[PDB]
Amino acid sequence: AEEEKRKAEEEKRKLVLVIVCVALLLDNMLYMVIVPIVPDYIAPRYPTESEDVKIGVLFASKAILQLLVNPLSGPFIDRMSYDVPLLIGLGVMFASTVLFAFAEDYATLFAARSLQGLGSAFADTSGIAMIADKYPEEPERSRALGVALAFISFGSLVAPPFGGILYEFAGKRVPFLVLAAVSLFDALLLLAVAKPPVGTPIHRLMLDPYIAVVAGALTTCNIPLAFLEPTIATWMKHTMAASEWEMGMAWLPAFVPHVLGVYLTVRLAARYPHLQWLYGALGLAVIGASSCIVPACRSFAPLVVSLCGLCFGIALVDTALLPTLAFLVDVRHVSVYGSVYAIADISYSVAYALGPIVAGHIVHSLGFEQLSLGMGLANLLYAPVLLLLRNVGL
Ligand SMILES: CCS(=O)(=O)c1cccnc1-c1nc2cc(C(F)(F)F)cnc2n1C
Repeated sequence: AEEEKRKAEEEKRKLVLVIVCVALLLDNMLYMVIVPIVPDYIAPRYPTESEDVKIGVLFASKAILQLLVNPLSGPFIDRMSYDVPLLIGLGVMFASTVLFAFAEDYATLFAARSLQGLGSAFADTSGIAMIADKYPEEPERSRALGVALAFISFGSLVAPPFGGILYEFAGKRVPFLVLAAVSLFDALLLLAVAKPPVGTPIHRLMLDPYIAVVAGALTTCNIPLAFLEPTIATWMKHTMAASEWEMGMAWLPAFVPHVLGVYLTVRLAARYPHLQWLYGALGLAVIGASSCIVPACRSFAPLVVSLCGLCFGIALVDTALLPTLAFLVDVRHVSVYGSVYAIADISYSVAYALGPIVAGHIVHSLGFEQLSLGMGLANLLYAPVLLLLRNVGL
């Protein structure tokens, strides 16, 4: 009897995990392959440039619009379900992707990136929130958030070089239309599978110092990849004259230590459940080590190992603090997971919204090693700030 319904429920819950993680994979593929495509119109590819604030405000339009939406879309995920705002996010992401494949101007690209911001808020917060919801127990919550962040890192690291070599071979019409078709197939498959209490407000999560220090951790761990992603792809030619094939391929061996860091902290959170603050702090420590060591890496292979240490550190901090964030709102607040991952994406959003607007300007004014040592100083001075979470078992 009951074994059949239980294995069917675990089957459908694993299917929802796979469909949500593939949704996050394809969505981050969108956000990180439109970046080498945008400067080619407005007048072996590598994503970013460092010039033209008018284009940089387009690159940060996604992050500033999710920064403006998900404080209002946090309680939207709390009031309604998770599957309906995930469908709203994937629907506006389909509309965004066919708006990329539809036109080529500045205003339409700005509108498509803004719709990617709206879909980032809705779809990304709903996806991470229902991965936290459908895995209430802690060693499966950490492992499912690990698979989530592993496919997020897949779509954000190994997807931009192949998206670039599809833009150089096929173009922009056919790849974005078929990727929007695969995204609508994923959304309709989650409609076929999923079939879609009072909640705490978003103000009261900021008054919780534990949620506030995890939000500061996510801001300060995202801020090195925030300021270094529009910047390294012009520091290459200034430093060591990196080839264009070895240009956007620099984040491509940074996925393997990301998934090794994810696996390492899933192991060290299933073995040590109430010691995730130490792996968040150690993640921030190796973040500050990598950001301190990047301008010392004047050859290509040490730059690759420094950026893979950077993705290793963001993997440790994200996979050791996003289960801590849901566990923390579970044991200290009501057990609704939308607002607290809206706070997580607020941290993500303020990082990637201050990145492409003023990052290139403060590199052109101060320098590159000054910015890198500033962020490494921030992370070496913020890794002993995660010590406040030592009483999460108490
Ligand atoms: C090194 C981390 S990464 O995955 O490889 C990555 C690489 C390049 C650009 N961005 C990301 C990236 N980091 C995220 C963290 C979160 C969350 F806060 F939820 F943990 C959500 N989305 C993320 N994305 C898309």
